[PDB]
Amino acid sequence: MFQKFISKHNAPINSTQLAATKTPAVAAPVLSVPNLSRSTILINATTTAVTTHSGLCHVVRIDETNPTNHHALSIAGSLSNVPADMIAFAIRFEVADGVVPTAVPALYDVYPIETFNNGKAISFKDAVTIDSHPRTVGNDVYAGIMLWSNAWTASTISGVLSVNQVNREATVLQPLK
Amino acid sequence: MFQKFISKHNAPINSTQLAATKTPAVAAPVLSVPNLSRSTILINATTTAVTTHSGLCHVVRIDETNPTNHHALSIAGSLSNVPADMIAFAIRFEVADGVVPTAVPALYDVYPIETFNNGKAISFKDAVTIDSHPRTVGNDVYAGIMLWSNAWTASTISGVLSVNQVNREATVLQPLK
Amino acid sequence: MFQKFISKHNAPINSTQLAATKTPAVAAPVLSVPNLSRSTILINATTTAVTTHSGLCHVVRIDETNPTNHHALSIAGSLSNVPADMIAFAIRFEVADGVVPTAVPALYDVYPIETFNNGKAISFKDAVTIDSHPRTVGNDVYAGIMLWSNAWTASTISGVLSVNQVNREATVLQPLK
Amino acid sequence: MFQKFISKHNAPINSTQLAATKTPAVAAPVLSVPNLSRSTILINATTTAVTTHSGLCHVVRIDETNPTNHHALSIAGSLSNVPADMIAFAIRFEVADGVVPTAVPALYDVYPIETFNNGKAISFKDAVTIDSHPRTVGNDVYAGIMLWSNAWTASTISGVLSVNQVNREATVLQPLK
Amino acid sequence: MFQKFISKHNAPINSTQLAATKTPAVAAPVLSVPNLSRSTILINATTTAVTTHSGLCHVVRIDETNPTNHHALSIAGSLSNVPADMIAFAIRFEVADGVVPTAVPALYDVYPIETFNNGKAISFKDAVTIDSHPRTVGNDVYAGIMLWSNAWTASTISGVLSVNQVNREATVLQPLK
Amino acid sequence: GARLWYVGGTQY
Amino acid sequence: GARLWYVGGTQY
Amino acid sequence: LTYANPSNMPSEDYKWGVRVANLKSIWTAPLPPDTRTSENMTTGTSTIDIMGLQAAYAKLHTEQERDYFMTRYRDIMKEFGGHTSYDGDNRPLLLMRSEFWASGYDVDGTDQSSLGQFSGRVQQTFNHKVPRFYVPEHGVIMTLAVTRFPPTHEMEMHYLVGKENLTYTDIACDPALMANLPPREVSLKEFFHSSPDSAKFKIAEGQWYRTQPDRVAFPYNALDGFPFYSALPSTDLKDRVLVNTNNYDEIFQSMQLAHWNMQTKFNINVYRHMPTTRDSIMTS
Amino acid sequence: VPHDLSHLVFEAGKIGRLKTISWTPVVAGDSFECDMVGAIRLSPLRRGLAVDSRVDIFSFYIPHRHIYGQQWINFMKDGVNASPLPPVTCSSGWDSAAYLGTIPSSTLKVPKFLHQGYLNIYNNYFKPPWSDDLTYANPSNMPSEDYKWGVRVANLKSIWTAPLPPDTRTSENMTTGTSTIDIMGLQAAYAKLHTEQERDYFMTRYRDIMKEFGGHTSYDGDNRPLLLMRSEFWASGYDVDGTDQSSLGQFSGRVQQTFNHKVPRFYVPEHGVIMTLAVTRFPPTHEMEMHYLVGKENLTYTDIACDPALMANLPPREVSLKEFFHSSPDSAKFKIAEGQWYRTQPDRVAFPYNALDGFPFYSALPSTDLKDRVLVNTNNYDEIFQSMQLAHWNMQTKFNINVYRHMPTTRDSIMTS
Repeated sequence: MFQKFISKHNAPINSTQLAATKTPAVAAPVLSVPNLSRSTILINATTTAVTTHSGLCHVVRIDETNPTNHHALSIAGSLSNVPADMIAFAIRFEVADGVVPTAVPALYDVYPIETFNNGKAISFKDAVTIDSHPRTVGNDVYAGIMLWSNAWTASTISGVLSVNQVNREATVLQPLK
Repeated sequence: MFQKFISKHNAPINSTQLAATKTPAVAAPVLSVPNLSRSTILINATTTAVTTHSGLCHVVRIDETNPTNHHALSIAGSLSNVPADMIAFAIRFEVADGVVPTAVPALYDVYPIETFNNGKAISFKDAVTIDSHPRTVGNDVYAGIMLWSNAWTASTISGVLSVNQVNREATVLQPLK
Repeated sequence: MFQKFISKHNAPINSTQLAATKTPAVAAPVLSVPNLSRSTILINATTTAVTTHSGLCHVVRIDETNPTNHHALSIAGSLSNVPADMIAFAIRFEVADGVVPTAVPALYDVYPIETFNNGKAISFKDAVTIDSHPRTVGNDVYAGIMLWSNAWTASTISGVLSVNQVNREATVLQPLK
Repeated sequence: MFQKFISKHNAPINSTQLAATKTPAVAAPVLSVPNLSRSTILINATTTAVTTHSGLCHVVRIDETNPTNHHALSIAGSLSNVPADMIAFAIRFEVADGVVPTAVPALYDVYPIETFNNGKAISFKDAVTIDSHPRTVGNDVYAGIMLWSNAWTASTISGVLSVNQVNREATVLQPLK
Repeated sequence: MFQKFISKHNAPINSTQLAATKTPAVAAPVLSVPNLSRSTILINATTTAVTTHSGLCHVVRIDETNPTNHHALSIAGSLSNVPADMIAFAIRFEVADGVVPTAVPALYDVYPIETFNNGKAISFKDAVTIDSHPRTVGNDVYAGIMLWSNAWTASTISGVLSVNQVNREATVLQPLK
Repeated sequence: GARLWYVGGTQY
Repeated sequence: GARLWYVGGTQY
Repeated sequence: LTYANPSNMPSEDYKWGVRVANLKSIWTAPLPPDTRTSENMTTGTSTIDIMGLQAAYAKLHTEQERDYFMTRYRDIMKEFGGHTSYDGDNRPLLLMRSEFWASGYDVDGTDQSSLGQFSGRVQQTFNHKVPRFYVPEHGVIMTLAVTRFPPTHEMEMHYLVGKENLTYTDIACDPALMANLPPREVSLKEFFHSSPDSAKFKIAEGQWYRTQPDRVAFPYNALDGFPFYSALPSTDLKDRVLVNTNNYDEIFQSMQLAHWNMQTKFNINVYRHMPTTRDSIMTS
Repeated sequence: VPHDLSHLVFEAGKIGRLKTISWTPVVAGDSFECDMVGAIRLSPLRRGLAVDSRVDIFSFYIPHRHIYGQQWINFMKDGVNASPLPPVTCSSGWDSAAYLGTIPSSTLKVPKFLHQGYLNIYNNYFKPPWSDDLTYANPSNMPSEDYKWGVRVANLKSIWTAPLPPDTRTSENMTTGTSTIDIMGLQAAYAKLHTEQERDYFMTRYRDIMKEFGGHTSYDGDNRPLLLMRSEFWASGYDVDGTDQSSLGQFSGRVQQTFNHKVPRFYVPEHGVIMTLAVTRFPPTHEMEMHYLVGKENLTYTDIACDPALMANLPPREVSLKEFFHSSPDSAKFKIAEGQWYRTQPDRVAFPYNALDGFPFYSALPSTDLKDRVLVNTNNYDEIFQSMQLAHWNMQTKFNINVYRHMPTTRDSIMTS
């Protein structure tokens, strides 16, 4: 059969190993220091147990420079020892300009996708079309993946996470061309 | 690989935070006050336990003005602490005209989709083609998502829900154009 | 992103509420009185427990008049309190002509699809291409969905079911046309 | 919405009822006597318990006559009381020519697909591109579905299975043509 | 319906039977001796229990000779007695040139996909676009599938695994051409 | 040929 | 050339 | 249409405009419904007035004419050999009229699934020229459009084939007969395959011999994409003449641009005795 | 005066079945002329065009007298108070008169002259000549598909598709004395067989046994519908190139054929109907037909030499579907003319084809039975098209008719006056 040459998530070619505990409250912290348009972390995440429906993130910082307001933001994770309540909706928020988040403000937008969780593992691969310009003048705009559930127990949940901002395409070799 | 630029659910760019308990009976209440063509709520829903196969909703109010009778209504949720019985079929009903529902009448239509539920979480992303004009003169027409199961226990089920009415397309930036 | 305007199951615009117990044996009964080319039932089905690998149905009666022998029959369900053994294969059978089934004869064809069941809920959305003419002169041909499992216990399984016979297309409004 | 007129598995129009116990060892037996290019069995399979990672099959006998070496072999099952370990990879083997298998030799090829198993039920629908000519002169070539797991207990696993060999297409009626 | 003639994973036509225990630590060993562009192993894998979030692999050795830097690497597995924590992310690493890995260095890239795990079985079929040239002069580049979870117990996990490097297409017979 | 339709005048 | 088919008349 | 204000006209009449009449068919242009099928002359018990009878005929004549052709003053006038100014009967004056058939081309689908499928694209360049015109008094010049399809129904049957027993009068086309009996009252049932025996209309005797309906094979009546009349007529006279637009909804794909859209450049030129742009803003 | 009886026609039907596309009732003494112009399309086929189909359009005149006989005569005489002409009955289906190119009235009944008219046109010009007449009483008596899409017309003349008349004598005995034959009786024997043979092969029709007498018979002598006009043509089109990832190198043949038919002005002697019918067919190309000489094993002098003296002097040869088709039963026979295999050549289709849908060829094996295996086997074309709810072929034509009468007028009829 012919080869499918179209994907929903074209992760950057490189991955940055994470390793760092976190405390996933509502004011959902930030897993790894935000990159610029794409990253992919595999942070054996360590997660202090939290029974209050809050959570910890991993997003990138969108590039604010293209006459096209609406861009495509594709994510994709696979995690273990994930409470079998894991929902990965996506998100977007605008912090003041030049400022580096350490977690999402009270002010962010959500966009559902197709997350599937079994018992202890969850994955996804979807696409959400967000608006690329700073909604307000003096700030910047950030977006990524967010893990949200009821009970966040004492466990290290390892797995990986990737987020990209279709700014450009990555076109590979097609044998019949 | 090339980027997939087609999706089943293109949520509005903005999300409205919900927080409000409900009593999900047959006469399935209404989660959030109906918007107009698209919304996306993430209402840590609180749900009084109910063992009687009834349920609570979240729909929008369809725009009744286009010479095209049949429109596309795309939904998409991800919920936690969801009884592992959750079925999200879609729906449509016509209340009198100008009237604001507080729950679905005994009179509504259903359209199945592709809902997947694990244990405590459920998601979906599908498309249903409903008829856009008021079936009867003096009323309006509403449509959205409905959570239906046997046992609805004492639990706050957080997650998100989005519903849109393909009235118009939202076309983003394609890097090769 | 562009809106996907193609679906596997385009349910009729209207749904008929069911409510009626049944005894799902091999000679699998019939849920709701067969319509003509499409229906969609949400029959809080009540199901006498049965440990013998038999089952209860829901099909429509195919329209026997088109010079095209092979037609497309698309189904789609979502059920609760469904024994976590639920397989929904499809089916077809020809009863004598003019006769109304009350259950499938010993003589029927099966066509697998993509059914997914978790614990207490199951859904599907697939397409099967069956032959539209009466295989024998004096009879008619019927087809739909069938729920089959080992243990069928004392429980009311609510959910919905839709079956259509692509005789015609239902084309909606496309905003860029 | 427009109707999807493309499928991964286009089962023959007819199904042959099976009913016959088996002993699913490594030298995986054969469920139903091999047909020629497509069949679809629903053999309440009875399966002697076996804790040794072996298994029982269901394949067809490929038609060895087309100047095109590589053909498409599409399968599709839905089974119950299936040990929640069920993996359905596909297969191919060449027995001597004119000979009828009663199970797969020690010599066969595998091709993974997309099998999903819950608890007691499993389904699939995928496509594998195998080589159609006898790899060796004096023999023939057979291919189908194989159920493989750890623990195969005393249980009758009913469900259905279909396998086809895209030798030809089955084109149905398209209402806009 | 028309036959889908496009797939995400076009496994080599042949499979190599594996049988060999392993000790799946972080420095994730190598299942089967690396082939060249595609293989497909079904190594009743035996896996010493390991509670430390490390793991064992199966990749091929990419062909380093094409003026096209970026190639498509498609994988696909189905495994049993798989701890219900199994995440199969993909990977890539460059060892010195001419050297044969026995496990992945501390230096490798990850690319998420769509892995689904139930209880004791997991499968996948996705595509990742990796960079085909040795990132550094004197070395070569390897890539494949990796099984990663918390608890790796005393169990033989059988199933199969396939990895290919879209260097070329495999085009089969299309009946309408 | 000759007229046919008669409505009681002209109908466009 | 010359006739061939003979049915017993004309067949369209 | 004695509508007072647009807030009085039906929603769709003022959205897209009032319904125009279908193109003349046999069933789509019935005789005036108030058309007399008989006329009594009160006679004496055992005698008739040979001269009164004569007169009876003269009056019916004048009546029949008004019914069939002169339903309009300006019309009963013209048959007197006179003329009436559009000012005598306050009728809008028709300055110009253009008519044409719109066409286009088909688009060939070329993907795996829609290869052998087509979509008709109707692009029609048109032009209309309103010759110079002298405006007597102050007023408005209205330019309107009307798009229609020939009244092709998928179930119309030939009268002679739909009316069971054929009498000498129906089949022979005897000149003497056709030329001398009252209009014939027929039902939507002698023309349409399921239609009620009850929905009537008056036809001219032998009308079935002056015409021919279009014919559409049954294989069609189950197909959307054909600008034909699927549904059955409308029991009611009026409604079943003024076209039933809605029976065309199924012929198009998607549409938020109604059934038809137009892009035209209205090149107008008016010659006046106007002030001027600078002499008006120049208090001077 | 000219009566414009023009109208549009939206048609569709099967492959080898005769179907009425238009009919115009005519009155005694009017002149009829028609100009039928449209396009003929085949359902979308599964691959590119390979072989053009041939189309035949026919217009015939069948006077009513021909249909109602003396009943009609009396009707005309009786005049105004003549008993109404009883229509015919039909089958429960909106597509139950299809063959008559008309919708069955609300009571599922239709004109007998539409029915018999049709019956008469088939039994006289399409039905094989050794074959039995379609003596159907009412359309409710004809097979479902015969009256849906129309009765099956005959395949285009091949060797196996035009066998000698099945009742054709392969021998003739003359009862002789025990030790003597009558030299003069023998002579006579030959004269009789001659007259028999002629009737069998060419004059199965009165009008035919007449013509060979040097006479003529009015279409009124044998009540045969009069063939006014005949158009024949080959329909074609173009291929459509697929261009997506999966169907790039794939094509779909689109058959669009503009055609026209002209029925010259015609003087209608009496009241009747003018039937216009269409018939679409493909050359009888079977995927398994073998050359007689190559399918019949031992070749004798008589089979291979083509000796004039021989071929020109022995009885018709009885052969089986087996000396012509690769699997066919030894038992299904038909009579051929000696040396027929030398006057002809079958079409040849490589085996690589017989496994391919999209080719307007005969896949299946013939039909053991004579009749059936001559009158075309339509169904063996179902596999050649993609999807179809417009049968095998559809047509869109504008029937421009013009009739010149002596009609009242529109105002003088509605004018009691």
